[PDB]
Amino acid sequence: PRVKGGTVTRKRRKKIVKLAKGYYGSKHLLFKVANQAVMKSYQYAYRDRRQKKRDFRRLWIARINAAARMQDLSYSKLMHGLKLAGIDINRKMLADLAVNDIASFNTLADSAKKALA
Amino acid sequence: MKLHELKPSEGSRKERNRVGRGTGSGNGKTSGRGHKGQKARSGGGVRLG
Amino acid sequence: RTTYMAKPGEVERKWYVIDATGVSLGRLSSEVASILRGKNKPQFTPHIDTGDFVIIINAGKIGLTGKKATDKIYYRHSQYPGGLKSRTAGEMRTNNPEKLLELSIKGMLPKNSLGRQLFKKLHVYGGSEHEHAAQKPEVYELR
Amino acid sequence: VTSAKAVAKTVRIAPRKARIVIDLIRGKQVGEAIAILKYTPRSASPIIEKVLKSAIANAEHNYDLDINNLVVEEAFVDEGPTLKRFRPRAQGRASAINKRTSHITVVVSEV
Amino acid sequence: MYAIIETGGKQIKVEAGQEIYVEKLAGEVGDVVTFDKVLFVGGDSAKVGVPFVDGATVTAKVEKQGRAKKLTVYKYKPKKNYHKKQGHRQPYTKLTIDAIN
RNA sequence: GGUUCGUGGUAGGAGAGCGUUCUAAGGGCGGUGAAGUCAGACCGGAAGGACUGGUGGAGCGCUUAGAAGUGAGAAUGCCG
RNA sequence: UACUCGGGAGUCAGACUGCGAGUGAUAAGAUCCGUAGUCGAAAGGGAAACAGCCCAGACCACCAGUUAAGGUCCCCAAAUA
RNA sequence: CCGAUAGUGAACCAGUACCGUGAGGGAAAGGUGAAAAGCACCCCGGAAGGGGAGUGAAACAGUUCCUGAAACCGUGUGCCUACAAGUAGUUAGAGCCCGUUAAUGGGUGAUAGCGUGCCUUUUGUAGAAUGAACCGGCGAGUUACGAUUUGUUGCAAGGUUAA
Ligand SMILES: [Mg+2]
Ligand SMILES: [Mg+2]
Ligand SMILES: [Mg+2]
Ligand SMILES: [Mg+2]
Ligand SMILES: [Mg+2]
Ligand SMILES: [Mg+2]
Ligand SMILES: [Mg+2]
Ligand SMILES: [Mg+2]
Ligand SMILES: [Mg+2]
Ligand SMILES: [Mg+2]
Ligand SMILES: [Mg+2]
Ligand SMILES: [Mg+2]
Ligand SMILES: [Mg+2]
Ligand SMILES: [Mg+2]
Ligand SMILES: [Mg+2]
Ligand SMILES: [Mg+2]
Ligand SMILES: [Mg+2]
Ligand SMILES: [Mg+2]
Ligand SMILES: [Mg+2]
Ligand SMILES: [Mg+2]
Ligand SMILES: [Mg+2]
Ligand SMILES: [Mg+2]
Ligand SMILES: [Mg+2]
Ligand SMILES: [Mg+2]
Ligand SMILES: [Mg+2]
Ligand SMILES: [Mg+2]
Ligand SMILES: [Mg+2]
Ligand SMILES: [Mg+2]
Ligand SMILES: [Mg+2]
Ligand SMILES: [Mg+2]
Ligand SMILES: [Mg+2]
Ligand SMILES: [Mg+2]
Ligand SMILES: [Mg+2]
Ligand SMILES: [Mg+2]
Ligand SMILES: [Mg+2]
Ligand SMILES: [Mg+2]
Ligand SMILES: [Mg+2]
Ligand SMILES: [Mg+2]
Ligand SMILES: [Mg+2]
Ligand SMILES: [Mg+2]
Ligand SMILES: [Mg+2]
Ligand SMILES: [Mg+2]
Ligand SMILES: [Mg+2]
Ligand SMILES: [Mg+2]
Ligand SMILES: [Mg+2]
Ligand SMILES: [Mg+2]
Ligand SMILES: [Mg+2]
Ligand SMILES: [Mg+2]
Ligand SMILES: [Mg+2]
Ligand SMILES: [Mg+2]
Ligand SMILES: [Mg+2]
Repeated sequence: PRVKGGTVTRKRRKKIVKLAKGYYGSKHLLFKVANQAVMKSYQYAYRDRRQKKRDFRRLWIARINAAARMQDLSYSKLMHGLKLAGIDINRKMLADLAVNDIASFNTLADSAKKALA
Repeated sequence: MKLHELKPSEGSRKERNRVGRGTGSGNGKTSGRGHKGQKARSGGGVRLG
Repeated sequence: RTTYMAKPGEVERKWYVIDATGVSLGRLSSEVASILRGKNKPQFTPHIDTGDFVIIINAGKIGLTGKKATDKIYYRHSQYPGGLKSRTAGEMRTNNPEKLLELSIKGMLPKNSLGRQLFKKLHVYGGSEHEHAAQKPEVYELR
Repeated sequence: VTSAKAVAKTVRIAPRKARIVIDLIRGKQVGEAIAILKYTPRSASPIIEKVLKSAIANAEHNYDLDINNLVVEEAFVDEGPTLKRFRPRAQGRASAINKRTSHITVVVSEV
Repeated sequence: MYAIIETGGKQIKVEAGQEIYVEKLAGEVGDVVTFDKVLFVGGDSAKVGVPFVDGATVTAKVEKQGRAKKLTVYKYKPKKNYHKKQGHRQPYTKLTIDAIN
């Protein structure tokens, strides 16, 4: 028997066109450029899902360095003292303390100073 | 056998392989033939000996 | 999740006046660029502005080690054929110290719209008199 | 009840040549819009004038509205069925010619 | 007061009455979960663990066991006829913080 | 059900599946609205599958097998 | 892991880098062999950008940690050690 | 076995229209509704075409008239946009506007980081090498008879029929 290709192609192409909503110009209207746009966006998402962790760690390091230079300490010396004192708090929590609990951050910095000497 | 529960003997029937239907099956573009020879052409090939 | 991101106007921006007598050009400019960027605060958010305003006085006495006062050249091109012009660093220090400091500092700021906004926060004077006494700036000491 | 409309379906003028005149009488009082169409020297003005006057008339008769308090609420031009012709060019080839039509709609409502 | 607990290979800051999402834990809705790894207790007094503050725990109650929104992981290589598609849905556990000790 | 070692990949080998039209049997829904079509923030590891609402105005799924005119983004591809 | 038997293939335009030779002028991103690596068929970090150089092999998710080559004045994370 | 690009070239005044001196080549084009009940009458207009009224279950079924997708052309509006160098996205993100198949929701996005389309052919292509204006339909490992090898079933020193 004959199998004419109805109802199956449009359903498959419309999903790809719908996935490209918000793209400039005809990238959200035409199947052929929408397909390439969707593929490229998936690849970009896959790569940036790795780059995001590095970006946030760099932000935390910069913030901790800024907060620790006010205690007459580098980021390098402070991290060495914290490792040498036995404290195991990651950069995320240290940046949080630096931003909105500066007294506790100063306490931790004092402990790190004690450990160094 | 009720004609609505026909289960043929297991392993006696397999599924035919269809070539040239997309790259997800591994038999897509060139259809198991390689690139640009005499053996990649329709009806192409040499004699038996 | 939970990481602090600053908002426009949420961080106080202060005013500083820096005396540039005897300091090396690049060694002053690095510190000033860090101050303008906002990297000396635990509120530093990369995508907005949290830095301070800077006033530089006595720019006419900025230092230039070696033979840089005569052997360092600043080039411009007008985009007309054969329209390249030169100028030595000692001549600019004698005549336009403000523009020397501005070029030096501007080369050290990010090259985008935010960097162009940060450049507008720098005021350079060749003498020891500034006109921003209404903002009540403080004295900043280097290092 | 509050708006009346009239359309002119498949008029021979091309849409791009009528939109340029429609863009002049939008959101204006009918007494002024009629004068706008009367003193502009284009070919589409009489057609739009007839459509606007038809809309005003069937606003006054069908729904019993006040003529002096009417404005051009909305006016637009739509594409119609085009006619395909040909033009004999040089060296034995012909070129396509589109004799396009349009639909003109105007709606008048009180303000 | 607040504490810095460690759970799921990463550290979280918790206050009393807070709602947090963590990695999947062995527990049923309505149960009681205790965290015995506390790194720092703050608020009006500070005690720092080396690496853990001994004798201090945080008690929490399980609210929901579920899975997050769906992702679609997609990879391709241009001109090499290689594509690969896969969907992901990460399971979590939602907790409410009861008390800090 | 467990322990250990693994899981980049073109030509290419092997395996398991989705979806389309038709046939057979069982069992169904549909003028209290079928197929089609339009819109959604739902579900599955993928191909894909439901649910709700509008338009439509008479046919269509489900389960187990069987048979193929069996899935298109490219051919200075053919027609509109 | 190796071997034997059987079903199915594709390949027979290679490239550069280190070392050992020929031809060339002890020229060539030249050409032709031996040997190892990488690309081909390999993303990620460093050489500004950079198939073939240095580090190192991507099953998926994480706003966690320690390191490799290379780096720590500003652009740009980290010593104005 | 096909179901109007299919099945005869031709489901309809088809070997017709059209092309060629001639032999000869050779199309496109189905569907209102159960029943014409195919819109009396009024209004704008020269007419076409409309707005009411009426028939009809339906007129958004009004003579390409069942359904009516996409390209393409417009009208209205919520968020952004005139100091900016942009394979047009992705990750971080304020502000403003909403309210769902109710769940660590939806729309738009100032600003910041990273980022040279798809295919083919190549040692090697973002490639200044090839193809594609866009959208839709159609379009490529099949069948018969033999050979060989694997899997399954029946019988087994036997197995099996062809016309
Ligand atoms: Mg059929
Ligand atoms: Mg098709
Ligand atoms: Mg957008
Ligand atoms: Mg890291
Ligand atoms: Mg198969
Ligand atoms: Mg393959
Ligand atoms: Mg292909
Ligand atoms: Mg080929
Ligand atoms: Mg070849
Ligand atoms: Mg071959
Ligand atoms: Mg042939
Ligand atoms: Mg490549
Ligand atoms: Mg693999
Ligand atoms: Mg195979
Ligand atoms: Mg059907
Ligand atoms: Mg429906
Ligand atoms: Mg086919
Ligand atoms: Mg096409
Ligand atoms: Mg065409
Ligand atoms: Mg073998
Ligand atoms: Mg040979
Ligand atoms: Mg050879
Ligand atoms: Mg060789
Ligand atoms: Mg030699
Ligand atoms: Mg050489
Ligand atoms: Mg060579
Ligand atoms: Mg290898
Ligand atoms: Mg690589
Ligand atoms: Mg790389
Ligand atoms: Mg280089
Ligand atoms: Mg790079
Ligand atoms: Mg691996
Ligand atoms: Mg380290
Ligand atoms: Mg049809
Ligand atoms: Mg036909
Ligand atoms: Mg004739
Ligand atoms: Mg009929
Ligand atoms: Mg009439
Ligand atoms: Mg309708
Ligand atoms: Mg009917
Ligand atoms: Mg449409
Ligand atoms: Mg400017
Ligand atoms: Mg502006
Ligand atoms: Mg949103
Ligand atoms: Mg090759
Ligand atoms: Mg070549
Ligand atoms: Mg170009
Ligand atoms: Mg060619
Ligand atoms: Mg072209
Ligand atoms: Mg064959
Ligand atoms: Mg047997």
